[PDB]
Amino acid sequence: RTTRDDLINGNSASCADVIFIYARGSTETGNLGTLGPSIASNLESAFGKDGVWIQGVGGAYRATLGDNALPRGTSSAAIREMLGLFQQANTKCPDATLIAGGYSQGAALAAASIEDLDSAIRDKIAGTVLFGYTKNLQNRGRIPNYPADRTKVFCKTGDLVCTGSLIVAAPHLAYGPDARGPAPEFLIEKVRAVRG
Repeated sequence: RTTRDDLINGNSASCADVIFIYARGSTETGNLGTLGPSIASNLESAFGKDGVWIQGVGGAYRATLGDNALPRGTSSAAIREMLGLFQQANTKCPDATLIAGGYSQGAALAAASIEDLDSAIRDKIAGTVLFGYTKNLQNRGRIPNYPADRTKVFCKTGDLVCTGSLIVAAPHLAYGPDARGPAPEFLIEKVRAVRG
């Protein structure tokens, strides 16, 4: 369940209405890690199995710990990868509503990729949930070039990565309940507002 390739294995002849691209934290298994699956199970509950594609950022995204120390908090390979999946969503299913998310390094990944994204594709991302956002201070609680009103950052008090650190403290491991309730609920609200 920690590997999902709904978009990649998806085709333009049979598109989902919603596409969720998600980035995992450093060293997490699969393309979804610990938080991806709970988010994805809840979405499928809202829109139906056939109503939503779940797509982890795999491939060139190795989610290496040293990569947090790079300028934008992740590698360029990883950014090119995530951008490509956004692109692949846009072409494969141009009527799809997009949603996005990341944890730790993958929060850095999502934010870097969404900044870089063509404004036309970025406009289709209805919401983005970030957990233990490692560039939360550096980007002032926001994703550059993306609306605060489509962004939800979960950054617990005493999660040091939210205040410009790379030190992992216990509050950084406690996003479990957020990925099971608040996070997907925000995503679901945003999609339904956009789509009607």
